[PDB]
Amino acid sequence: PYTWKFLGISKQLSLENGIAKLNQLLNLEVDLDIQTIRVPSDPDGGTAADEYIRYEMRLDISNLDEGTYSKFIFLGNSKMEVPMFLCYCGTDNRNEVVLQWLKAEYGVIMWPIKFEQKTMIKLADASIVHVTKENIEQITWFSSKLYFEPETQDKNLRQFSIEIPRESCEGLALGYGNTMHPYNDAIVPYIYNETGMAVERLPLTSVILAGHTKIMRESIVTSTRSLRNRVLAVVLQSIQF
Amino acid sequence: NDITQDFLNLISISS
Amino acid sequence: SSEKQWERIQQLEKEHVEVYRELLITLDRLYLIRKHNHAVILSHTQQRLLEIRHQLQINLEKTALLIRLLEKPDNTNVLFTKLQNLLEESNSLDYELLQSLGAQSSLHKQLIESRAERDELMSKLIELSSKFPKPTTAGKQVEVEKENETIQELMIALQIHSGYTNISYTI
Amino acid sequence: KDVLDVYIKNLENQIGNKRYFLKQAQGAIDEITKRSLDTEGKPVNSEVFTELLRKPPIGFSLTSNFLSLRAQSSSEWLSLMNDQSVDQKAMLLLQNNINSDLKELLRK
Amino acid sequence: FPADTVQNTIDMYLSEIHQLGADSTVSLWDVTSLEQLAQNWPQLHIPNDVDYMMKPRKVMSRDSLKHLYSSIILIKNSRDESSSPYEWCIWQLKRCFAHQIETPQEVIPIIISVSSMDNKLSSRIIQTFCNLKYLKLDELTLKKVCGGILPLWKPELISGTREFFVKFMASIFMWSTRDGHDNNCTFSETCFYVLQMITNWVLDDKLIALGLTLLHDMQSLLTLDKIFNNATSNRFSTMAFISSLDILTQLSKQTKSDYAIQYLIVGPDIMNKVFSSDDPLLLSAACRYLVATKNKLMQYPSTNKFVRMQNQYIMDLTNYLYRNKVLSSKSLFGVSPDFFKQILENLYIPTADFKNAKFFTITGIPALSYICIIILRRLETAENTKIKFTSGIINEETFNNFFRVHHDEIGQHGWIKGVNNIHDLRVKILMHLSNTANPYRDIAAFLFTYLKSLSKYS
Repeated sequence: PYTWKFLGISKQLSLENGIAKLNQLLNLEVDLDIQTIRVPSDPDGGTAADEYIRYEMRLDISNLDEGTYSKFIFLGNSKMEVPMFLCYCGTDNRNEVVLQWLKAEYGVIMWPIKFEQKTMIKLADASIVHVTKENIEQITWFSSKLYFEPETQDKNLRQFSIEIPRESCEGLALGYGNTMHPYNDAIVPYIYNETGMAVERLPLTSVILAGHTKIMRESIVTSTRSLRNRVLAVVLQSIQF
Repeated sequence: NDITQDFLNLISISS
Repeated sequence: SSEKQWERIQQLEKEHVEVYRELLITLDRLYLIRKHNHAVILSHTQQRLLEIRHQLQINLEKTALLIRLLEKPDNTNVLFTKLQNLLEESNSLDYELLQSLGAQSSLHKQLIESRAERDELMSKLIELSSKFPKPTTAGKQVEVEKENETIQELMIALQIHSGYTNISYTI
Repeated sequence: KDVLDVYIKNLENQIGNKRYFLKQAQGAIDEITKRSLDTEGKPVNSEVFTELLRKPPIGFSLTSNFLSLRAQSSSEWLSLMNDQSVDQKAMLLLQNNINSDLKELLRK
Repeated sequence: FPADTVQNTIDMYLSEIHQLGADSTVSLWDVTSLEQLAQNWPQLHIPNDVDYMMKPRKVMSRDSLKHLYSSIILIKNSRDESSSPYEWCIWQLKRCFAHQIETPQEVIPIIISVSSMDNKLSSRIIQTFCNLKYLKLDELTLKKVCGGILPLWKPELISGTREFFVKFMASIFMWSTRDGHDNNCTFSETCFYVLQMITNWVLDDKLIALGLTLLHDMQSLLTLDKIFNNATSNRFSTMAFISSLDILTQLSKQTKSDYAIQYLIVGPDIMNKVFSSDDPLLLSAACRYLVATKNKLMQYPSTNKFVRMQNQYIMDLTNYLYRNKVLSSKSLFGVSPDFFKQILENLYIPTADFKNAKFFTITGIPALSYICIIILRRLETAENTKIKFTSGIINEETFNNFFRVHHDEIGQHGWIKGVNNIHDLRVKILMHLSNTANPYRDIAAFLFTYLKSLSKYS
């Protein structure tokens, strides 16, 4: 149920410097958390430039629904050419008010974000993975469902799907061997071998992990109230050029 | 000045 | 029909001339390296004179077969009849290119004089703005404005709903 | 079809002739450059270059492609050219409007 | 509510109905007129919301004021690196090359228009984006962009500018040849644009030797065979060069400003090249350049090499086109005549009785030969000749063959009366070329000045 929308930020604003004028503008005081995280800790992902700084800001007069619960997330890094992006959820229009304040205050210019098919697959890979307290990676399997919607003459082929239960996903990943990004590593090559179909090239519309999340063209829908850090890191790395 | 012609001649040598 | 083979030749002639040119490029310096076993370092100007000679060879050869076909314009070869149109277009197209090539210079001169005018204007504006006085508590005034809004809008409503005979700008 | 059939056959035979000529030519290049066992190069003598400057359907191919390539490339130039003129002129009249507007601001 | 604009005026009113679902200081957004801007000048302040200003009826339409917001900001704030229009134009332009923008063709028109002005901004775009790397990312935007800005650009620094351009220009040339695709003509279009810019660099009293050297440095590239082959002759090279050659004709006519004799004559390596080609417009440009070169010729002593080479052009050009005594020449365009007889071996000609004289005349020079067919057709039509040139291509034997059968009545009337020998037909072919009607008139007009008989006929 928890949807999301992402915007890009053209300057590494220090949000804490300006919280008060937002508060009086919004007629309420918002929280502001600070986290310096090291999300891509795997060796091939890197051990430097991992120092993303995360901000949790919330407009919770209450938390009875997403609109009241609507919480913003800023995550940035100084080495990043465009330094920071933004996330928010819910239909509440106070989000628009705070965005207006940002753009008018810091002289910053902002735009919405899109995803590519490969971006979607990478994000889905990032959604399943979890880390234990011992700093050890682990994977939780969900019944994946690829869902495409091509354009063809006379609507010959309107839509088609490839559903992959948990057992088949786990079996393909194990057959490929010990790996960390099974959807890109094993599943898609298997689909191509069995059907000659290039999932990357085909017009993907959604990647649904049943009971966990729905990844879509313009938004992320999540079972949990929040997004785990690798999701946000993947988003930021996708913002760039 | 002549280095431009030398570079141009290098392109000519590459043609 | 015959158009299939005609187009087969329209591509095979590109192939033929490409290959004839590289054949000349091999022949000339094969003869040169025949004179000296390692004459591979022919100079840029020497290469260019060789290129000029080969361009003149294009001149002579295409002249040769243009003479072959047009010296007796007998139209027996169907290919010659197509070469007639192929020659007509080449010289019919030229005037438009010449005229546009000429005219764009005048258009760009208009652009340049506009830019020079504009630069003069910006210099003057910068000077005057530098010479100007600098730009410059309204709690009572804004409250007065709120009173204005309330009065004017409230009557703009009530007069309409009172059927007033002369609705006007209440200010 | 026969006149085009015979002509395509003659030009394909001549193309094959030229393929063999190029192949044996480059073979000669390779062998005589092997005789050039050194990486260096002999200064190509002017007198040798002078005597190379004293000794030397084909033309229809040459006429046909020099002329056809003269055909569309010209129309492409003027078309791309004229496309530039129409929109840069549109910039110029918008340019002059802003200058004309700003000219009275200057007087203001 | 003008009549011609009612459709537009009704459309915008329609669009306003369709698109709905289909303190002491003053804000710049709040003002409604130029007069109001004038009056509240010391009260106005610019909101720091850059994106709104840069992109988009009796009541005021602030789009009309938004046309001036950019200029106003550049005047209120002394236009400098901190000026907000500089960042937004750069930012979206970076997004355009990244393909992250939703519609680059919607943004770029604002960019090229704005960046055509504010030279220092124009330089910044050039420094950041005029490079091979951004050519890799998107050629179309770069060629569309740089072509828009660079004709109006002025280099504040002379030093290193040509070297930066020559290095860049060589790369794009290699980019086209690396592709090997003639449709990758971006080199040619860029050549036309920079030479349009070079007009300003030579309109400037200073940095004019900069323009000349860059002009000649480029002109070497265009004349390389692989970009302009007389067999595989892509036009784009030809129009690009004659444009660059054209600039020298204006430069010669504006010789009130003096110049160094080097880089005034285009030089032999260029002229024997264009002579070896046969595009008649290119030939028209060549003589049209030499008449401009002629206007500068008498200002130098005859016994200067630069005068001596250009005396060789006109002599060979006159001999190749009209005098017809080429075999007796020491060389034709640097090539000895002993070829020409040998080249005509394994070169089958219908009337081999005249193998040689065909090539030494415009009536047999290949592109000009077909032109001469068109010239004679109009001459026959204007003359209303009942007799007609039987052959297509014109030459001495085609000329004489059909008169000998008509000779006993050619003396009275039936064919062109201004001709009695082949030289006269070549002359009368030029007499039509001696007027404003032809685009190729200059080849005849230029060479009248040297051949005394042709001058008299003109």
